[PDB]
Amino acid sequence: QVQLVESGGGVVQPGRSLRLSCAASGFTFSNYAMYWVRQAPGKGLEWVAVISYDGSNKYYADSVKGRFTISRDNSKNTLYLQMNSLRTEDTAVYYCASGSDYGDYLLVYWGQGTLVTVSSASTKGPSVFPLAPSSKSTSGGTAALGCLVKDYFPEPVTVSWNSGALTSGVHTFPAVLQSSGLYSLSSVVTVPSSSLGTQTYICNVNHKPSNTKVDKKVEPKSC
Amino acid sequence: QVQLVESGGGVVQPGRSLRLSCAASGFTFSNYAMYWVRQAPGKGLEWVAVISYDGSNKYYADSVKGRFTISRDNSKNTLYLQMNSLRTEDTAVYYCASGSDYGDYLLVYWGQGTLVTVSSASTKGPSVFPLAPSSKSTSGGTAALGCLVKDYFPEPVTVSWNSGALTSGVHTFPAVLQSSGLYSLSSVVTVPSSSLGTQTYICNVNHKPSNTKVDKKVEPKSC
Amino acid sequence: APGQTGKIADYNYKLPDDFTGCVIAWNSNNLDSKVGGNYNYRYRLFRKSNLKPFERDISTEIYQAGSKPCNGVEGFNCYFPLQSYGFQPTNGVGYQPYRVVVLSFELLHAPATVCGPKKSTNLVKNKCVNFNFNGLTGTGVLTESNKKFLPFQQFGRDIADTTDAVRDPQTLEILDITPCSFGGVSVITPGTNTSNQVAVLYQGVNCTEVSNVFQTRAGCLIGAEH
Amino acid sequence: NLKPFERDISTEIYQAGSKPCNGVEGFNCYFPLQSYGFQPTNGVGYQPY
Amino acid sequence: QSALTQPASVSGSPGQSITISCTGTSSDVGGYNYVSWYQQHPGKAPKLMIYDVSKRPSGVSNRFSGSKSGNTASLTISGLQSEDEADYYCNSLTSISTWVFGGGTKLTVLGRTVAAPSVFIFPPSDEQLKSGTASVVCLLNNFYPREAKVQWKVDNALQSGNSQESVTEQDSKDSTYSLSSTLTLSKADYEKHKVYACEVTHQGLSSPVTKSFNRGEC
Amino acid sequence: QSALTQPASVSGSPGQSITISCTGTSSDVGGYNYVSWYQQHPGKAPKLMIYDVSKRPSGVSNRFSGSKSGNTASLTISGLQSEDEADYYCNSLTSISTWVFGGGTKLTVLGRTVAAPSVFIFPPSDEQLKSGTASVVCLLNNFYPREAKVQWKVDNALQSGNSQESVTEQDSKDSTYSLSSTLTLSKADYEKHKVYACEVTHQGLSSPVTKSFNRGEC
Amino acid sequence: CVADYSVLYNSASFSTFKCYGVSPTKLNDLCFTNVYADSFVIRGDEVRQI
Repeated sequence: QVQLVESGGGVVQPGRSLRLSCAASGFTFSNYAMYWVRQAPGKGLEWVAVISYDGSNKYYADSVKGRFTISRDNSKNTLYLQMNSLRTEDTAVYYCASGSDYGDYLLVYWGQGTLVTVSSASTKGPSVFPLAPSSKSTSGGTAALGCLVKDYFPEPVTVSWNSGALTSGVHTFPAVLQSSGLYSLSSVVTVPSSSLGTQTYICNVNHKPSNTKVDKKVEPKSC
Repeated sequence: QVQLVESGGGVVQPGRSLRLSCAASGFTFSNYAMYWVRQAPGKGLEWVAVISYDGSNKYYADSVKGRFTISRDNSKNTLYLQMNSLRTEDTAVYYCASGSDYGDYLLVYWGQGTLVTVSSASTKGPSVFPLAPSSKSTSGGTAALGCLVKDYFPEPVTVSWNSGALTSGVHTFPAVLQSSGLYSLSSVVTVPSSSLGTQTYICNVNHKPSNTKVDKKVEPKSC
Repeated sequence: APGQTGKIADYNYKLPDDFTGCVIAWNSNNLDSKVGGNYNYRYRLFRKSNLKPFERDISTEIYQAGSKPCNGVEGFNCYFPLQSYGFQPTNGVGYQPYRVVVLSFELLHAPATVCGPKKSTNLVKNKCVNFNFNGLTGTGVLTESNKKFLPFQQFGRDIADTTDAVRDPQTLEILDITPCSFGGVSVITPGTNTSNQVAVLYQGVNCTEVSNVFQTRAGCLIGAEH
Repeated sequence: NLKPFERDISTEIYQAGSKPCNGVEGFNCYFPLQSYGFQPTNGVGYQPY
Repeated sequence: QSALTQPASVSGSPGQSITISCTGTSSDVGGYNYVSWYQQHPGKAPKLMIYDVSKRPSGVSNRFSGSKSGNTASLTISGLQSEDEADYYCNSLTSISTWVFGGGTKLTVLGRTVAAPSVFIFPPSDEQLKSGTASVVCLLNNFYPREAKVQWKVDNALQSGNSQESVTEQDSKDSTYSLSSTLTLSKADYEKHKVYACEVTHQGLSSPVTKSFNRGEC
Repeated sequence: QSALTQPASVSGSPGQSITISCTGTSSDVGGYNYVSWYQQHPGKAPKLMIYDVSKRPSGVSNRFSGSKSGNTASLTISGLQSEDEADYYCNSLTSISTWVFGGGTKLTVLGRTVAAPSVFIFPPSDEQLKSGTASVVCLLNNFYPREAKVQWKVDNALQSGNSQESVTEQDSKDSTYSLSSTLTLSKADYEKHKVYACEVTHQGLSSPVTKSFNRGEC
Repeated sequence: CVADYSVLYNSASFSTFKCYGVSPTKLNDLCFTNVYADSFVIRGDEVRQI
């Protein structure tokens, strides 16, 4: 089996440097060009760089030239991306890839991906706010209610309802990154409108990177 | 030795016409294609036009096609560019050039270049302002001081210090064209911080197009 | 090329069907293509009939291409006979100008005047040698001639129309050329059942040219006791 | 020019100049072998066969 | 990076045949025939589907084929199956100086019926107004297919830059999706206007669905 | 006149070998063995160095050489010298019979050691504030190499468009460069804010250097 | 050994297949005292020099 295996990704400061490494097995690494490609989560692929079989020649995308450097060790079967002058916009999954006998100019084999999170934000615990049920969050005898989990870094949080006693109609969304550089997400539940005020609803929130836990009651608002 | 020597460049109004001339010697002018090429201030080369050896065929860049006319006198060995309906973006150094037996389609020999300045601005004298020395212009026992020369047209101005008695540590910057259509520059000097107040510093400024001369004293400010 | 046809071969420049010579050409695009087309070069587009080998034709008079007359400078069925090549640098190869030199040769008739960069040897006489005088190669014995060549004459020939004398280019003396000698060799024997003895006859050969030796009139006989 | 089915492996420095030459160098003297620059994006006719 | 022009998404039922197109520069998909196609399922590394134009690598199904005409290349997927639900990217060299990918086309395989969103809106929490900001959340629940949309309106004027969205993964039990859209503002930007709204557009709706309030209610 | 692509600049130490890459189309670079390279030193006309992809004129140094593959063409300069410190323009004919130049590449030869700028900031003069205008000048003095950046901050907010920059020619005694940056405002816009700053980035600095003042102290 | 030249000649792979003292269709009838395959890589223009 041909494999590529990747490391060096993590949370990192803007303007700093970081080294990605990728290691190869099942093929003669020194016979083929080696590549880096990146993907900001939810976007399409961007080619980053390439290095010739012998390591004598290198090419780059205009988004990274002079900031990033590619290099290889044909004795270790190792490929590097040395990233310098990193930017928040460099935040992506990075994949190494290789040519093969199908053509040196193809991206035939691909590593598992490694995630680089370029961020100025410090580690922070969430604020939790009630998405209060109202006439405007109710339709067809069903009310939506929830909790907004806001202003935390890095990922992930986890969420449950009534200490895990409420599960029907619960949804918890993937997080969004705000213009502040802090994550947020919504957790919500749909319930009979006749259960408002007569049933207590609580969200339970956890954030392991900051060792933070919060329980928040949700109650109706008169809209 | 081949020579191409050029004339007819100068300051001119938008919508006007101007004629450039390029006299040729040291080669059989009438045997080769002849070219015009231009270069806006601080930018790359743009091809403008070419004329065949006999003048029977002419070609133009789309930026000047339907406006300009190239022509030649194979008895006098003179090339012309007639420019009509001049636009501010025609402001450039214009070079004639020519083919040789290396290839008729090469620009083998080049003229000295002639500047054309398509500008709506009136002939105007500068305002001169002291760049007063302060804590914010002092470091390591050296102080910087200067003059700003502002809002004049056309170029050039000239600047000297203490009637030309000061020259060490002086720099005068190439002028910048402001969004008003008027030029500005800075002139500066570095001196021992101990010479402030005890030595008089003056910038001496001249603008021949408006017949304007200014001498401006520079004194410390308490920042 | 010899034996070819087409509007250049037919109307502009014809090589004879047994051309002796070399044709040499090179792309001249830098020298001869001009930015708007180089109209300095033109070719004959029409002729009354194909030209002969090494004929040249400067004619500019109007060609007629139909049954009706054209007693004038222009018409529908009559044309100016020369057309220009549009040699622009944007032309593809094959449509670019090629300079051509045809070196055409004449071999020996008179003595040669053009020869390659070789150097002469000294001259030896009364020996069988190869020779090359002015490109006239051969093999033979060279002897000082008594043949009365007239001052313009270079070579001398036998009844057979073969060379039998020459003039040296360096010293204008005449040399008789004699072929280096040849003959049948025949082996004479009493036959193997009697003996392995043999005698040998060099037929028509003088014994100086070749243990008993004997000049018969049949040739030099060797190995027989007279 | 080599004879039919001659193979020549020699890397000895070729002389075009009149001067003798040594090591890897000399005026009008050259290493006798050149590499084919086989990139992809070379045209057909410059590609390897 | 001169990204190759592709459609954003395409769709078909199982056993149908469909094509994804890819238009490049005259230097990129014009010129060379190296034009590859890649597939990825969500959250994992790509797989090469077509290498040079029309060539499959080993183990790829003959349901995949490709072609080129002028500046444009195409991937044809015959006999659709739910395993085809992926992002598809064309790629080519501009030159040995630069490779370039396409924008990526998602393929939807039409294995379930259209479902309309249940639509809800949340006015600002008073606890967030006590911290000087106002987030208004609009929830769309258990709809299909994925491409629903939300417009945010304040005094009925359409908002931009002030809002963000999250969408579920595909529902593991009914294959629908949900979406949380969110307008977000300062308390001063809550006080500047009177009425606040979200309006929802989707294939399951005969016309857009609006949910709205006045700050004097909230 | 759709220009040939070129790198904006290149650099190397004396005695190195370096390369400049042009790029075009099948109508031009890919269409003809006609690519020409012009050197241009500052303030004077261009001169031809390479023509027909690789030929040299008489009197041009054999340090200069050229190449083409596909739509891409290249100049190489082997054994760098201070005479190489110039702009290089690629050029081609086209099948339209128009001539096209490239964007131009500056070759910065690394002919001396790196040196940091002396950074100074000047407020507007009182005589300029009495005219109704305000120009703030940031001076970077005697640094090397030529390439530096200045960012303008006002009440710590990053400014854009309202500033201009100029650089000296190279110094004949120490080979350094100097840069003047100027920020310009109305007197009213200058009086809206309080703190003025220029923040400088250069190769000789371990982190950016900020020079600043308060209008109320000046 | 058995040289089945039809396996070569009927292949779509070969841009060039030129024979100089025999016709390629008949190679499956002939017998040879010896065969040397000589093999190398060259630039595509230069195949016409072989």
